[PDB]
Amino acid sequence: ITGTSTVGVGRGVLGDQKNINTTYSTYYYLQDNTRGNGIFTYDAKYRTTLPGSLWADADNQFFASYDAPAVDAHYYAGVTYDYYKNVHNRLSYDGNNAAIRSSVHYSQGYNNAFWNGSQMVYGDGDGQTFIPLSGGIDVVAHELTHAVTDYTAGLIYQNESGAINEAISDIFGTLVEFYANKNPDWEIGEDVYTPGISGDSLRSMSDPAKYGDPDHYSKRYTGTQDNGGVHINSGIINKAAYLISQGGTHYGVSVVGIGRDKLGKIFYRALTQYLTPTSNFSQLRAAAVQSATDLYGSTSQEVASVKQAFDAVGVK
Ligand SMILES: CC(C)[C@H](Cc1cn(Cc2ccc(C(=O)O)cc2)nn1)C(=O)N[C@@H](CCCCN)C(=O)O
Ligand SMILES: [Ca+2]
Ligand SMILES: [Ca+2]
Ligand SMILES: [Ca+2]
Ligand SMILES: [Ca+2]
Ligand SMILES: [Zn+2]
Repeated sequence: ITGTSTVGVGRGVLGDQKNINTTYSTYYYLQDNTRGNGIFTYDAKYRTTLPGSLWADADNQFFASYDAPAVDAHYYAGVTYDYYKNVHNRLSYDGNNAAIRSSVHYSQGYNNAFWNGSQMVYGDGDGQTFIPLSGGIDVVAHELTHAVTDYTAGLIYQNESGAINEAISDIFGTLVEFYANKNPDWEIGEDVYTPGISGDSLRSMSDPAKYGDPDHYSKRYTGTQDNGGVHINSGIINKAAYLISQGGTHYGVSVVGIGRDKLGKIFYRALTQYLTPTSNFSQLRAAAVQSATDLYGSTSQEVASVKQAFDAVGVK
């Protein structure tokens, strides 16, 4: 909508207060004009038609409980925008400042979130399994990273390329969480999963096995569920990425960690310059090696740590 840029205030899902960029034109809309061609958050109103109505509020204060998922969806899209711009020099998900749109209050008691090819969608959770999923910055960045991948490598959402697609989203979801630096970890979705159970999550990058995900190529799922297990076999890549950053010994294979930022530079480059829609695991290894090479030199620790990590998860 056409109107004047302003700043609203409200509370997110976890009860935290934050300012949000809005647009005024009779009502205050969740439209952020300070980032690229804009960040727009919508109300799906418990239904599934998308995107719904551009979020509208009479007084620019968003402290209702109904407001919280939109507050966080909107704010964390902005944070994720900032990560990609400041850290990888990338403008929005298409690299050309595409408008970022999100809808919240999708369906009823919907325990999930997703990128539908054109926008982010967030359920409110059933309240026991999940709380509104936009309360999770790793979730928000996971979903926007799916748009990044779709505009770059275009990894097909099936089998090994689909597992890579997933890992990429968990990896930058996590790097963005660290970036915001609020209770960061290598777990996914912990902030909005099972409010009544502390310490769990949907997936663990540091120890995928925690939730039954493989942490080695010899443990890969080869059935047809989950698109050929894209959320399952992603643990093999998540584990490699964790090792590259943090280091460790895994099934007897030692990795020297090079830290999060270099992990991020290497995988961003692999994603945007080498990976293709049908890249498999072994191809990912060669892309990451070439990326590390480009960035740090063939003889680097960096290159050597990337090899160690993939050796440790059995990917040659
Ligand atoms: C953290 C978050 C990003 C997420 C987690 C997620 C949510 N669900 C549903 C779900 C529902 C109930 C339980 C339970 O323990 O009772 C667990 C999981 N399964 N996985 C997830 O990974 N969602 C998918 C959804 C889009 C997938 C496209 N097919 C994705 O973004 O890849
Ligand atoms: Ca209000
Ligand atoms: Ca966290
Ligand atoms: Ca996390
Ligand atoms: Ca929990
Ligand atoms: Zn995903």
